[PDB]
Amino acid sequence: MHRIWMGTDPHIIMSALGSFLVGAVLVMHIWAYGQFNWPATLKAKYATP
Amino acid sequence: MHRIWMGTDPHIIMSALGSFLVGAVLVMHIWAYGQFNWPATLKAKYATP
Amino acid sequence: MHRIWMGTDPHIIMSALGSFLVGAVLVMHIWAYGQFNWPATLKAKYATP
Amino acid sequence: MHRIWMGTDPHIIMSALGSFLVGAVLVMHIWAYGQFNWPATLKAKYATP
Amino acid sequence: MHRIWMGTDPHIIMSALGSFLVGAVLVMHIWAYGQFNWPATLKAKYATP
Amino acid sequence: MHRIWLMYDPRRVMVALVGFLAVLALVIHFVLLSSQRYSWIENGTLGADQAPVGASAPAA
Amino acid sequence: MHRIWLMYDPRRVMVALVGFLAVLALVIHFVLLSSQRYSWIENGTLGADQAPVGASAPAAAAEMSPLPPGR
Amino acid sequence: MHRIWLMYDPRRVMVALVGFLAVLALVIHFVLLSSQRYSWIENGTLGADQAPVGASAPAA
Amino acid sequence: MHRIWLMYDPRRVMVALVGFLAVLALVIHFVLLSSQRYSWIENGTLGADQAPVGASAPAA
Amino acid sequence: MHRIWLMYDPRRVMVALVGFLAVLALVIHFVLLSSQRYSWIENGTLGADQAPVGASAPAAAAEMSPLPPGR
Amino acid sequence: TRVQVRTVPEPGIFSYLAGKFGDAQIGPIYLGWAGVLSLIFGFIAIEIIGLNMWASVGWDPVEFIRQLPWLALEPPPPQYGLRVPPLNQGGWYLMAGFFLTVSIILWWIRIYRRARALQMGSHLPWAFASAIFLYSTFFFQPLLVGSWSEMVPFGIFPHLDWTSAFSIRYGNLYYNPFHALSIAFLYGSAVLFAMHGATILAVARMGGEREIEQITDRGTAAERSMLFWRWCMGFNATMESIHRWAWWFAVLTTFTGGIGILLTGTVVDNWYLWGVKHGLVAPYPAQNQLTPEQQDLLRGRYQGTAPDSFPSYVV
Amino acid sequence: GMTEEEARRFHGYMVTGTLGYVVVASVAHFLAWSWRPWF
Amino acid sequence: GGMTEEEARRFHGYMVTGTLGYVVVASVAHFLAWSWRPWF
Amino acid sequence: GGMTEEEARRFHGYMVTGTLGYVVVASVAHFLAWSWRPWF
Amino acid sequence: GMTEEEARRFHGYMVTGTLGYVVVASVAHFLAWSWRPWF
Amino acid sequence: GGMTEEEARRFHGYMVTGTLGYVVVASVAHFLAWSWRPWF
Amino acid sequence: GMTEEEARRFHGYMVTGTLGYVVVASVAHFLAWSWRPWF
Amino acid sequence: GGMTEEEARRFHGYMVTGTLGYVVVASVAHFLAWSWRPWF
Amino acid sequence: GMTEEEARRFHGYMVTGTLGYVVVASVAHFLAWSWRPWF
Amino acid sequence: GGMTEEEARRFHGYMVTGTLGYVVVASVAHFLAWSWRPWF
Amino acid sequence: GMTEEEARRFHGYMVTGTLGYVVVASVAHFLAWSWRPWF
Ligand code: BCL
Ligand code: BCL
Ligand SMILES: CC[C@H]1c2cc3[nH]c4c(c3C)C(=O)[C@H](C(=O)OC)c4c3nc(cc4[nH]c(cc(n2)[C@@H]1C)c(C(C)=O)c4C)[C@@H](C)[C@@H]3CCC(=O)OC/C=C(\C)CCC[C@H](C)CCC[C@H](C)CCCC(C)C
Ligand SMILES: COC(C)(C)C/C=C/C(C)=C/C=C/C(C=O)=C/C=C/C(C)=C/C=C/C=C(C)/C=C/C=C(\C)CC/C=C(C)/C=C/C=C(\C)C(=O)O
Ligand SMILES: COC(C)(C)C/C=C/C(C)=C/C=C/C(C=O)=C/C=C/C(C)=C/C=C/C=C(C)/C=C/C=C(\C)CC/C=C(C)/C=C/C=C(\C)C(=O)O
Ligand SMILES: COC(C)(C)C/C=C/C(C)=C/C=C/C(C=O)=C/C=C/C(C)=C/C=C/C=C(C)/C=C/C=C(\C)CC/C=C(C)/C=C/C=C(\C)C(=O)O
Ligand SMILES: COC(C)(C)C/C=C/C(C)=C/C=C/C(C=O)=C/C=C/C(C)=C/C=C/C=C(C)/C=C/C=C(\C)CC/C=C(C)/C=C/C=C(\C)C(=O)O
Ligand SMILES: COC(C)(C)C/C=C/C(C)=C/C=C/C(C=O)=C/C=C/C(C)=C/C=C/C=C(C)/C=C/C=C(\C)CC/C=C(C)/C=C/C=C(\C)C(=O)O
Ligand SMILES: COC(C)(C)C/C=C/C(C)=C/C=C/C(C=O)=C/C=C/C(C)=C/C=C/C=C(C)/C=C/C=C(\C)CC/C=C(C)/C=C/C=C(\C)C(=O)O
Ligand SMILES: COC(C)(C)C/C=C/C(C)=C/C=C/C(C)=C/C=C/C(C)=C/C=C\C=C(C)\C=C\C=C(C)\C=C\C=C(C)\C=C\CC(C)(C)OC
Ligand SMILES: CCCCCCCCCCCCO[C@@H]1O[C@H](CO)[C@@H](O[C@H]2O[C@H](CO)[C@@H](O)[C@H](O)[C@H]2O)[C@H](O)[C@H]1O
Ligand SMILES: CCCCCCCCCCCCO[C@@H]1O[C@H](CO)[C@@H](O[C@H]2O[C@H](CO)[C@@H](O)[C@H](O)[C@H]2O)[C@H](O)[C@H]1O
Ligand SMILES: CCCCCCCCCCCCO[C@@H]1O[C@H](CO)[C@@H](O[C@H]2O[C@H](CO)[C@@H](O)[C@H](O)[C@H]2O)[C@H](O)[C@H]1O
Ligand SMILES: [Fe+3]
Repeated sequence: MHRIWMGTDPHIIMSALGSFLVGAVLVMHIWAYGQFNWPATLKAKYATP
Repeated sequence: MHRIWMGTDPHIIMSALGSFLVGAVLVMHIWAYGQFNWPATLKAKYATP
Repeated sequence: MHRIWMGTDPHIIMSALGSFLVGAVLVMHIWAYGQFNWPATLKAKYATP
Repeated sequence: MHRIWMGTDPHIIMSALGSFLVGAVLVMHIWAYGQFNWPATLKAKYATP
Repeated sequence: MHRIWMGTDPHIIMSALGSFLVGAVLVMHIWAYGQFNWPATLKAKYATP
Repeated sequence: MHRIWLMYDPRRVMVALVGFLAVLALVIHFVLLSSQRYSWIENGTLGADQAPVGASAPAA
Repeated sequence: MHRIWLMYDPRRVMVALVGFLAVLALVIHFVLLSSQRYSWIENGTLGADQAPVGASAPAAAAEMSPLPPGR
Repeated sequence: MHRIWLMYDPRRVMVALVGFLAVLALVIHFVLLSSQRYSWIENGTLGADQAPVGASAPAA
Repeated sequence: MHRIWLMYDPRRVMVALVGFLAVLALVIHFVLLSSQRYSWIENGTLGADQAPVGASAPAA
Repeated sequence: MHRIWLMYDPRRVMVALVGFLAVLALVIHFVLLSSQRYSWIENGTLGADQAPVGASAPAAAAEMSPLPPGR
Repeated sequence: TRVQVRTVPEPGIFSYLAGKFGDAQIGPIYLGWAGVLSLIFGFIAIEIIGLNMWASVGWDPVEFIRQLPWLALEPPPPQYGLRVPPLNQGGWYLMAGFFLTVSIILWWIRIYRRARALQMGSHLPWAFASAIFLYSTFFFQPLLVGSWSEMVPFGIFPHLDWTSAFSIRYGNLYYNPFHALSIAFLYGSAVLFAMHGATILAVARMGGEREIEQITDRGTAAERSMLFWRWCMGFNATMESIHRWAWWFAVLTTFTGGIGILLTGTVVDNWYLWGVKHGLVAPYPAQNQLTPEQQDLLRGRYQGTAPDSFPSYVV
Repeated sequence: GMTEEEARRFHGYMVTGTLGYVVVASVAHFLAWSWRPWF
Repeated sequence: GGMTEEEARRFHGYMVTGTLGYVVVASVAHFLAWSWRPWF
Repeated sequence: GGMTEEEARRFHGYMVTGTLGYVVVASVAHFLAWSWRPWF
Repeated sequence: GMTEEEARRFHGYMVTGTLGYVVVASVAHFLAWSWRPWF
Repeated sequence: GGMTEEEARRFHGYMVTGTLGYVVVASVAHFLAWSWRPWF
Repeated sequence: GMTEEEARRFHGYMVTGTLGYVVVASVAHFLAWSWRPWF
Repeated sequence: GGMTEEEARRFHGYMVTGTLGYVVVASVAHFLAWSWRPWF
Repeated sequence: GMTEEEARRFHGYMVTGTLGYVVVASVAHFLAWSWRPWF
Repeated sequence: GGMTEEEARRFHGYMVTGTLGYVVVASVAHFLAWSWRPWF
Repeated sequence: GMTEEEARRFHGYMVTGTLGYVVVASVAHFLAWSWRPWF
């Protein structure tokens, strides 16, 4: 299945995969911070009355 | 049946199939989140009163 | 009957057939979702009171 | 009778016939759904109050 | 593993990595200062009444 | 698909593409900036539950 | 049908086609944006039942004498 | 009747045909969109009995 | 990635870039200076808690 | 960095640079001179706590009036 | 027609020469230092106008195109006189007017330097100076009456609103004799270029369009041009001097115009009454007659300030 | 200039495309009529 | 010059496939638009 | 060019088979749908 | 005048730059959505 | 150009057969529809 | 483009990938059904 | 141009190793996340 | 035009100057955000 | 035309070292921050 | 045009003049800040 990489360039693969991973990770964190009420509980722990 | 791929380029086929799957999966999840009331129940569980 | 395919390009045939099937299936599902009251009964099941 | 096809192209004939049938069938269904009370009775069968 | 660097210019790699880290670190500190309420507690400690 | 660059000079294509994208992005930002709901320079801090919404149906 | 590309330059038809599709797409979006029902940037968050609808025939005499708004 | 394509060049006519149909189709859509009866973007969801109708003769 | 400069004359690309960024910077500063919240020459000394916001005051 | 002067004729660059700095300085001085807080010719002698703050309202003055008295 | 020549090496000894006519560089469209500065200053003027117009529709890019000919960058309020106004109330206007004025003067210098470099007479920069003179009276007349509010708003229909209101305020500009003269030269410029263009095209078959040759070495095309007008109307110009008639009629349009503007509001405040004084106004039978009580009843007030309150009338 | 062999082949496509267009437009009109008739 | 017929077949095959792929994503765009706010 | 008779012969076999497979799956779909919410 | 070798090479960057642009636009849209949804 | 007589003989045979199949299916459809909701 | 021997290799992995994807999705649906059944 | 098979075989080995290592780290992260705030 | 190494030298300056300018703008936004946040 | 394999082998070792150093300093930072204001 | 060592010489004055101008501008701003701060 390694034959998929023939004719490609490894820097282009790393640029493509690296871009996707950065995008996917950030979307997942922005989404997760909305659902899990964190860091909102962290902020409330140290807030001033 | 494999003869269908003759004269095609693997990188075209995987780029097309990849674009389809990403689109289909995101459409299905965003539809599903509306119907199943999730993560809306997840958010409610950890929300501040 | 196979003679009907002579002089065609099979990639065009599969493209035209596949594009019809997508369009037909989407129209049928919009229509069916309207008539059968589904997923509307699914959403109502898991909805918050 | 078959002499009528001489000088035609079979793809042209099949595309013309296929077009007419798709037109006729759609018109007939749109009309039929107006006169017969269907899918209206189907929709009312599963509609929620 | 090393040969991913072949054909690249080390000064561009250090420029891209360096500028990424500056942006990431500035974003992280702006965010962290908001959640942890610091330097807000530092300012309040020495503020004139 | 790379043979397409034999049919079109990328010197020409990229200048047209960059010009199109820049103009389109500017149009979209200014359409948003002039709306009620997305006039973010004046109202960006509001929070989604109290940003404006256009009027619901007159039949209400 | 492929012989159409002997009849016309396949390089130039593509530029004509993309130019047409871009203009049509923009025209339809701006027609919708100026409408009331589909002014989606202001009212996109409304549900379909509460989105605006254009005026309707009174379905009646169009004649019944008015009554004042309650003070 | 295909002898008509020995008189007139397909290259010239098919451009003129597409141009004429595109202009005619666009004119009709905008004529309808400007009407009360068929302003379908605002009123397309009204039933046929609910749609506007122009004034009848009073005859009195 | 550097072969972009074989395809375009960098002597022109830099002028275009500098001109684009200069105009873009001017537009953004003008838009902000025309706002109420970021009218910084008149109101820049206000703290963020009392800077303007594009909302109507509650209960008038 | 010095090779910038091999790509661009410094004789051309300096005229554009001087022109850019000239318009920029003049814009900023006219902007400030038209402001309330920094109209230094009229109000430059005011102390910092006496100078206007927050005067951002778009119509601070009457739009419509006769000309000032001629003599 | 439809036998065009095409020249691959450089004409001037399609394509164009890179070279010199002495001090003058040939090839690129000439800017020099004055041209570059003119474009910088003028660009900033155009940007200030457009950004103010676009801000006035709340940055809406659809309304910016839809309403474009009604948009204005508007002069200061009247009660400021010549003082610096608030930035949103004409401060941007005066700034755009300043950079536009500098840009125009730098363009004049650019044209003047180029004429001298090409070893040409100075006729074109002095013609352009006549246009700049009229332009400058839209600064000097507001200055002489003492208020920048009287300046011309930047905007397509707005500057035409000003043009009408200026004639209204000063009691009908048709009776300004320098406006009347300026129109005579404007029409005369159309008369002359119609006559001259038609004349040269009528002898172009005989090489009449080679006007410099016809000036230095009079051909039959020049002779026929002179005889046509002599036989038609009893007098004629020459192939050179028709260009002097042309030059003066164009130049006098804006020169007499500028004098007419400078006189308005400074020397004469109502041109129709000046016309009555000097016998210009044709009499018509009276359309109405006021009684002495109506002469007091129907005098109005001069227009004042707008109401700065929203009165309640609680009664 | 064109041959009759090509003119034959062209006219077949041309007439077939005209028919396909007329078919679609007929379905479009009947849909429009069913939705909101104009007589 | 012009287009050779084997190139024209290759070009046509792409052109038709591209056209139909565009129509397919436009179909999903209308599917989403209709389920958000139908126009009839 | 386009398909020869021999290409078309074996193409037709797969095309027929794929169509029959598609119909088989749809037949099960309707059987389940009828069991779930019958429409006549 | 592109060779097929240069065209292949250029296309790899064009695909990569397009993917990078789409990724950034996707993050930008999800930030915008979570701050102020438009549906 | 175009279809010869011996091609037309062969093509006609399938064309007739397809039409008969279509009419058979449509006949069952109408018999079911009549059984379900008579229209006269 | 792919030759007939290339097409045969590609088909084998494509079938394997498709089947494996459907397998994982079948487990995903069984889990989803056990959690919130939708009919 | 670009990658030969031998380069591809070599590249693939690290690419697999990276992908597995990333999945391993993510698996720990999810186990920690679940034990902190379960989502089903 | 340029030689390939001459383009490679220019690209080094062009990339580094771009990323330098983006770094300065990043701090400008850090200061603006600390003074008056827009969200 | 950039780094040759032996330049890359050298460059990789330093990049690994610098990355480890950065992560180690950050590990001390997070340990100190956790002691000061723990966030779970 | 200009030779490289001749460009090096000119660049040194451009750097020096720019630095001297930025210095005067920095004193001008700090005078203006001490007179009437804008933040
Ligand atoms: C000179 C060749 C390389 C370079 C080589 C190095 C080396 C070597 C080191 C860094 C380090 C850093 N570099 Mg670097 N770096 C370059 C270009 C950049 C650019 C840019 C806009 O192009 C940026 C934003 C950065 C940013 C950064 C930080 C991520 C990091 C911390 C120190 C720092 O910022 O000091 C301020 C620096 C800048 C704003 C960049 C410009 C300054 C000079 C011209 C280049 C870097 C000088 C370096 C920091 C001094 C190291 C001293 C050691 C004792 C040897 N570098 C150039 C292209 N960089 C250090 C690190 O990894 O710390 C964790 C480190 O050891
Ligand atoms: C109700 C309206 C009033 C009226 C009000 C005015 C006013 C007010 C004025 C005129 C003026 C003129 N009118 Mg009058 N006019 C009326 C009726 C008429 C009738 C007619 C048939 O009824 C005619 C033919 C005219 C004719 C004329 C011209 C003879 C004269 C302008 C000369 C010229 O070339 O200007 C055009 C030339 C210029 C404006 C010069 C411009 C040169 C500069 C240097 C160009 C700079 C370009 C710049 C760089 C481009 C970028 C700009 C940015 C986009 C902003 N008027 C009635 C009575 N008329 C003018 C005049 O001279 O009055 C005495 C004048 O000011
Ligand atoms: C004799 C009277 C008539 C007259 C004459 C006249 N006008 C003249 C002349 C003459 C003889 C000129 O020689 C002069 C000219 O140049 O003609 C081509 C001109 C001229 N008459 C003009 C206009 C004009 N004349 C008018 C009228 C009249 N002109 C009278 C009827 C009118 C009217 C009726 O209203 C107008 C609008 C101009 C076309 C021209 C003077 C041009 C000028 O001054 O330009 C100044 C510069 C700008 C406006 C800025 C432009 C900015 C760019 C669009 C920005 C692009 C970006 C830029 C590249 C950025 C900078 C980067 C740098 C590094 C370059
Ligand atoms: C508001 O109310 C108002 C509006 C005012 C009221 C008034 C209305 C009026 C007045 C209406 C008038 C209508 C009208 C009048 O004419 C209408 C006439 C319409 C017509 C004619 C339509 C024709 C359409 C034909 C089409 C689409 C053909 C398509 C062809 C195709 C697809 C073939 C492609 C392939 C080719 C070519 C390959 C060639 C082979 C080659 C080369 C080879 O093999 O070598
Ligand atoms: C609700 O109201 C309204 C809407 C009104 C209600 C009414 C609706 C109506 C009227 C619906 C009618 C629908 C319809 C009518 O026909 C629907 C028709 C559907 C059909 C036909 C489906 C067919 C699907 C076929 C498929 C999936 C085939 C796949 C083939 C494959 C996988 C093999 C590919 C490999 C090959 C070929 C080998 C190449 C070898 C080569 C090259 C070699 O060897 O060289
Ligand atoms: C009112 O409606 C409203 C509100 C307006 C709604 C809107 C509606 C509409 C209609 C929107 C339309 C959107 C649209 C389309 O239609 C949008 C289409 C967008 C597109 C296509 C984006 C594509 C971006 C691609 C980029 C950025 C690529 C960058 C590539 C780079 C950097 C690499 C360059 C090459 C290198 C480095 C190699 C050199 C080597 C060489 C030379 C060598 O090796 O030789
Ligand atoms: C409601 O109000 C209103 C609307 C007014 C009410 C009134 C309605 C009216 C008036 C309706 C009239 C309808 C009508 C009238 O005619 C309807 C007529 C319908 C007809 C004709 C249907 C025919 C269908 C035929 C088909 C499907 C054939 C398929 C062929 C196949 C599968 C064979 C494929 C193989 C081939 C070809 C061989 C290649 C070999 C080759 C090449 C070789 O060997 O070389
Ligand atoms: C919230 O609601 C919604 C969003 C809807 C929820 C749903 C979300 C969904 C659907 C998520 C799906 C995610 C997903 C789907 O696939 C996620 C897929 C993730 C993937 C693929 C991860 C892959 C990671 C791979 C890594 C880290 C590789 C590392 C490689 C390294 C370190 C270097 C390799 C060596 C090199 C380069 C040198 C080689 C030798 C060479 C060159 C030589 O020697 O020559
Ligand atoms: C708050 O909410 C949200 C934001 C959502 C939260 C989430 C945030 C997230 C997801 C963060 C993710 C962060 C991350 C993920 O990877 C972060 C990754 C960080 C990384 C990689 C840091 C790496 C640093 C490496 C350094 C400093 C290396 C320095 C090397 C030096 C000094 C050596 C230079 C000398 C050399 C090379 C020798 C030349 C020899 C030569 C030339 C020769 O020999 O020839
Ligand atoms: C982002 O870029 C955008 C999109 C904004 C660029 C687009 C811009 C657009 C669309 C611009 C459109 C411009 C238009 C349509 C302009 C129309 C202009 C017209 C018709 C103008 C007509 C007449 C104007 C006149 C006569 C103005 C005269 C002004 C004068 C003489 C002012 C002089 C001021 C002086 C000399 C000095 C002022 C400063 C002092 C000395 C008083 O100190 C305060
Ligand atoms: C890309 C490099 C350049 C980055 C430039 C700056 C980008 C700006 C966005 C970065 C993230 C902002 O991060 C967010 O900042 C706000 C600022 O009010 C903090 O907000 C919190 O702290 C601030 C402290 O002044 C209080 O005024 C505020 O009431 C409180 O909610 C959030 O807790 C933090 O999550
Ligand atoms: C962002 C997109 C998301 C939605 C999904 C879009 C799906 C797009 C489908 C693309 C399918 C490509 O599938 C097929 O590719 C091959 C090459 O690989 C093209 O093949 C083409 O070139 C080959 C030579 O290489 C010729 O022999 C052939 O006649 C010609 O058609 C086909 O024309 C196309 O049908
Ligand atoms: C205010 C601080 C933040 C902004 C910093 C702005 C300046 C950039 C900081 C890094 C400076 C060093 O940056 C580095 O300079 C060297 C030359 O010295 C450039 O080097 C470039 O030219 C040299 C020859 O001169 C070539 O051999 C090399 O291949 C090429 O890349 C690098 O491409 C660049 O990365
Ligand atoms: Fe002449």
